[PDB]
Amino acid sequence: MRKEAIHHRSTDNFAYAYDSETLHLRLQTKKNDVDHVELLFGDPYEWHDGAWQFQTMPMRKTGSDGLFDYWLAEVKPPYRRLRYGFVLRAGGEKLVYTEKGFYHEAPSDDTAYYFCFPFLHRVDLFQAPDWVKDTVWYQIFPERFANGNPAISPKGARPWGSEDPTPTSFFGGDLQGIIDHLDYLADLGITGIYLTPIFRAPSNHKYDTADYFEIDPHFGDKETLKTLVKRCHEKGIRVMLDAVFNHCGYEFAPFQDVLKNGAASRYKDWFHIREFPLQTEPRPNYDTFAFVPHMPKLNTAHPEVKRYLLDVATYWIREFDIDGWRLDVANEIDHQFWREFRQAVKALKPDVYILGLIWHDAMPWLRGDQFDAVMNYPLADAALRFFAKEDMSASEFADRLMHVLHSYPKQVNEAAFNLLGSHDTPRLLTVCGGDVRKVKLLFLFQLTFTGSPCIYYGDEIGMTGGNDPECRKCMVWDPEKQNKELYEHVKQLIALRKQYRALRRGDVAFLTADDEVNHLVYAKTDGNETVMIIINRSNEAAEIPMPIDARGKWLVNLLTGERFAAEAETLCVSLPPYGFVLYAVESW
Amino acid sequence: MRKEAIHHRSTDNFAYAYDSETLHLRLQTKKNDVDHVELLFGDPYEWHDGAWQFQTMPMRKTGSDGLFDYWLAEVKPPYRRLRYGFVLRAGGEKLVYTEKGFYHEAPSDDTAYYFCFPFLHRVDLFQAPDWVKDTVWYQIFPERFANGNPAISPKGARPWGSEDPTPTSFFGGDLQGIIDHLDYLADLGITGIYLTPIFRAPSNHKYDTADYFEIDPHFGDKETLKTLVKRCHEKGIRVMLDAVFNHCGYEFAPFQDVLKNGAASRYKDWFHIREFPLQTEPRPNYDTFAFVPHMPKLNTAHPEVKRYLLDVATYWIREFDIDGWRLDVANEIDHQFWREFRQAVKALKPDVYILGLIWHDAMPWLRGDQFDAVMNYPLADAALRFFAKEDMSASEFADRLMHVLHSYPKQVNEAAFNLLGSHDTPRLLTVCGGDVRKVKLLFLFQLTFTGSPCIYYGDEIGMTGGNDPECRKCMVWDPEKQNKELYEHVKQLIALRKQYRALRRGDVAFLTADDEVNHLVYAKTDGNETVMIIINRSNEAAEIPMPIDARGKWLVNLLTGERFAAEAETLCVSLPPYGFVLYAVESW
Ligand SMILES: OC[C@H]1O[C@@H]2O[C@H]3[C@H](O)[C@@H](O)[C@@H](O[C@H]4[C@H](O)[C@@H](O)[C@@H](O[C@H]5[C@H](O)[C@@H](O)[C@@H](O[C@H]6[C@H](O)[C@@H](O)[C@@H](O[C@H]7[C@H](O)[C@@H](O)[C@@H](O[C@H]8[C@H](O)[C@@H](O)[C@@H](O[C@H]1[C@H](O)[C@H]2O)O[C@@H]8CO)O[C@@H]7CO)O[C@@H]6CO)O[C@@H]5CO)O[C@@H]4CO)O[C@@H]3CO
Ligand SMILES: OC[C@H]1O[C@@H]2O[C@H]3[C@H](O)[C@@H](O)[C@@H](O[C@H]4[C@H](O)[C@@H](O)[C@@H](O[C@H]5[C@H](O)[C@@H](O)[C@@H](O[C@H]6[C@H](O)[C@@H](O)[C@@H](O[C@H]7[C@H](O)[C@@H](O)[C@@H](O[C@H]8[C@H](O)[C@@H](O)[C@@H](O[C@H]1[C@H](O)[C@H]2O)O[C@@H]8CO)O[C@@H]7CO)O[C@@H]6CO)O[C@@H]5CO)O[C@@H]4CO)O[C@@H]3CO
Repeated sequence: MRKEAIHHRSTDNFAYAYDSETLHLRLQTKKNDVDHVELLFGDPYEWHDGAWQFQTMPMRKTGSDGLFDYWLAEVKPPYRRLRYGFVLRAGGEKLVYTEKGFYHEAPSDDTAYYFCFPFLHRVDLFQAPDWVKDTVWYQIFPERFANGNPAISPKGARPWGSEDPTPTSFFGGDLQGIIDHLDYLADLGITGIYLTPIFRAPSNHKYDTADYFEIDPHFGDKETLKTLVKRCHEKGIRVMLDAVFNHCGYEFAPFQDVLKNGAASRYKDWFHIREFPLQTEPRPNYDTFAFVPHMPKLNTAHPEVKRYLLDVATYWIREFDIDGWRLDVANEIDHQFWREFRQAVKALKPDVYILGLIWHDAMPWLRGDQFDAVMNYPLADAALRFFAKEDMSASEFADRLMHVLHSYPKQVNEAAFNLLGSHDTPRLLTVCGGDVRKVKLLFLFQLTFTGSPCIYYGDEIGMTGGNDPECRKCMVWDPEKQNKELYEHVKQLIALRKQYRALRRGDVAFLTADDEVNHLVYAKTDGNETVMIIINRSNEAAEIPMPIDARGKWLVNLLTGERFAAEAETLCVSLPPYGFVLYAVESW
Repeated sequence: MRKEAIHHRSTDNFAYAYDSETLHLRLQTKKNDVDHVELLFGDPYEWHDGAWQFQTMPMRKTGSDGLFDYWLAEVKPPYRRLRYGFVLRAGGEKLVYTEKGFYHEAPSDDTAYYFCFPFLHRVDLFQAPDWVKDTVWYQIFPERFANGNPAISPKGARPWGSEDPTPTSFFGGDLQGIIDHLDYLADLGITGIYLTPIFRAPSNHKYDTADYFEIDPHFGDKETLKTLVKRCHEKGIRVMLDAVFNHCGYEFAPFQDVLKNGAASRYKDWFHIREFPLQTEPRPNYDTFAFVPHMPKLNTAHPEVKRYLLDVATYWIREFDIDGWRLDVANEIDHQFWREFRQAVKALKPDVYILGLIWHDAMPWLRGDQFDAVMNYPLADAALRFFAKEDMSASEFADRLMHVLHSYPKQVNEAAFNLLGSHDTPRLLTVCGGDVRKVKLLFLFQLTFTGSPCIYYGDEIGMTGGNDPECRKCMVWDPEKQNKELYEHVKQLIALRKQYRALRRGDVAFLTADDEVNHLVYAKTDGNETVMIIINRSNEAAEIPMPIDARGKWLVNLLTGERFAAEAETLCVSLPPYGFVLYAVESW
């Protein structure tokens, strides 16, 4: 029984509080290295006969990547506090893993041997807005969406052409447009929209922001905005704006003032500047986004900058009653700042969803003191890799997913922002090579996977385009020109997720086979509710055997409707090329 | 090459900023499973040819416990950002470890694959006061040290037998006393006293706290303290106090109130009470320390308490200028409180040492937003295990030591509070079975290890006594009944640590052999200063071999002065049973 692979710490994804009463303890072991494993536990002060009184329940296997197996244990400390150790019987061997080491028998003279989860506090608890767990997001890069009132800038008219429209010049979008095609959304079934930056700024993309307190005229005015939110909410649609706090635009008052005066400027400390005769020759002598001079890094550490932002952050939550902030390049800001940020925001509107943009691992932020969630990129990479480019197998895929899933605490996932693409990556279609078939499978997986899914304005009606700035083509409002089949597909799937909690709140369970390198089958569960998903990611007709739960009564096809009685041990499911099917199991 | 054992995550002890411009990256791998390992790094936005421009430097093995070896990479990231990966070689096998997985060749099409340490913000940087690293702590339990002005309570005056007195009832210790024996301390060499709780409370010990704003009379008064404090500083001695916040006393005003009113009392929320007919029958129906009725837990979540306690914390820092708070049962309070706590305090007096009392793994609190350090109880467990009880071998010791050490970020250990005993643990001497020899070995080890050591009043003159309240015998001031040899021993060892930088803030390195069970040989290094310690943990004269570095010119005995030319491969050192020797290796 290899020990180099047995691991647990009482922190982050291994030990945490799920709710204000239940603790979650995850243990890591090698793949099939250990048969069973029990959670040995008890309240830290429950002593008797000079020996620590303790009881022991058993942990279940909740999945495994390509190396480890993961064990979960759900427990409620009688007296809000607990000490704990692990007991793993693998074959004839029997170990007891403790913070102090491995012992052939459970020490009982002292608690010191065991890991400890002090007090389960409700305040330290991690709780993200319960609603995002049920919404379906739709991102709409304002500029290229719909032209309502022509309070637009002077240049190019809708659809430059069939291919390649878009260099780095405007088409004239605007908030009004969104308000107008607001019926479209409500029909597609979405419940939340996320607008990319919209504050007074020089580009078609509002990231090189100029004034955070003013909405870009080319988009609208306070009136226009509060109306968009009114209509939205009115229909049950939430709104999340884009918070660009890591850096500011070149036209930002204070930064401009820094050149007007140099070392003199009353705003030097608002940025990070080394050399003062600001020269951008080889490259900026001050910290800028990547190396983009026209985008200097703010100084979230400075006292003022902090209050400038903090006010902004709250300004819109109070002035327009928005529903959340997409924090841009969030990972490049001091956690302290985010701590104050969350406090300011959450003190005004608890329900404000605080989504951050972090590409890599985000444990450091999702401790419950900073972000509500983060863009689940590691997931996207996988989905595309599997369905689009067909690089990894179904198991490799299943593995990569199990792995990420287990690197955060349970609830951290339930609020994750799962997207497949955005305004920075190649349109979902083109990445599939125009094989809509694939695109539908991507939507399926994503719309039938717990988290908080988001759709990029063009993808549902089959919009094609390469990388930036191609993914940003003007939304197609020509009935004839948009793929209604893809649209109906997403529509029904969205409404499907809408009435099958399992699909949006349950846990995944891959019944993977290291043999069916192209057959992927997983099931979502929530109490009684169980939905089975089968996918033949093959270019040939396949026959995939599906495990029918013994306890099943009925078996319904969420697509076809046909509802037949389950009966055999298994159900060989026949599917066409790149085909799929959703089955809802029963109980009686 | 076992992958189940390799591990790293960008966070905690694995990836942290050491200082303003330095990052430490640790890699975990199986013991001896890997020959070499190179840190593959580079800036996130550094590009050319569409290929990410990254470079490589090699990591050094910083030691290993029982199951893993450990690697450290000290990198100075320019522009402060970094995306990085590891490259571990072996018997021809060459693997590339990235957050995204294992590859036989470092990917270069996109940084997404690599681990990431975003920005190296200064404000999030962990910085515990600096002096604590350069001090040795003497801890005194007020009620049993020295008796000055007898404003003492009415009870037994001084001892009876050599170990008889002490049941759970007074003797007359008081602050004046501490003052009247400074010379003793000043002479011993200690430079910081940490004294048990001294606030109005009806108990020989003062955790039963009844008023956090008044010095229990029996010890003295406001004026007395200002003196102790005024004088200590004068002598170069710092003062730390015991903050008892996890719970209050039974005679605590606010709790008293709640006793006669219950559902009424303005203070109903100040604590934790389920059923309101407040009863201490089979056991409290309200949250209390362990199950100690007269010690109810506080609500550090409640707005008033928080303001109350935060003021207490600040009070004794303004009015008496103390240098450090000892936070008792700290692990049972919600981190948020410890964050506000740290701010209030540090804001008033940066040098305030905020030491928490956490037994188990204290990572969650050592992120830099809460405690400055914690009681190194894991290392105390090892020491005793090895020297006194003599269970584990020199290897098992050297391992546990490497394990606890590698589980925190370097600068966290530097400020760790290294104690060997308290008023809760049995006296070394008795734990050594009365073998003063072992004892001196403990002191030797303790005063040779990096951290901030703390001697327990009495242990220097070799007092005796087992568990509570044995370890609380009145202090022996009779020159006749106090081991002058031990005192004089600890004294020159302290004076040694004070003059050999390596001994106090350097790195440890065990050269112990696996077949060795009684010979402990280790070196403390810091720059060109190198101190070698040889310990014969055997009741029998021994000959231990000690390697000498090539460059070594001299080799000086620290407690003999004897100095001799290096010139040799090894130096067989002969020691008497339970012997020890400190060598300073001068080298041109
Ligand atoms: O304010 C409370 C307390 O806080 C501090 O104590 C901390 C200490 O600094 C840490 O080192 C640590 O201790 C852990 C301990 O070392 C472990 O061994 C384990 O302890 C278990 C015991 O081994 C086990 O035997 C049993 O304990 C039973 C006792 O044996 C039994 O006698 C009785 O307990 C009575 C005490 O013995 C008695 O002294 C008295 O306690 C009061 C103290 O005398 C007084 O100084 C003060 O305590 C401080 C302490 O000084 C700080 O250093 O308040 C005490 C409260 O009255 O009365 C007790 C009456 O019940 O019953 C116990 C079973 O309940 O069980 C323990 C289980 O914990 O784990 C320890 C936890 O880490 O942590 C402590 C804070 O917990
Ligand atoms: O003004 C600059 C920029 O502003 C806007 O950009 C913002 C963007 O819209 C936001 O979404 C966010 O960006 C975050 C993004 O959401 C995350 O997904 C992520 O990005 C990672 C990349 O996805 C990943 O591929 C890798 O990227 C590396 C590339 O692979 C590598 O080829 C190279 O990049 C070069 C580009 O390929 C090249 O085209 C060129 O890029 C320029 C754009 O074409 C140009 O339009 C403009 O960008 C605007 C953008 O359009 C606005 O919407 O300037 C770009 C720079 O010249 O040059 C690149 C070399 O610099 O290098 C990258 C890595 O350096 O890793 C990344 C990081 O994980 O994180 C994004 C935040 O980092 O914020 C931006 C900025 O506000």
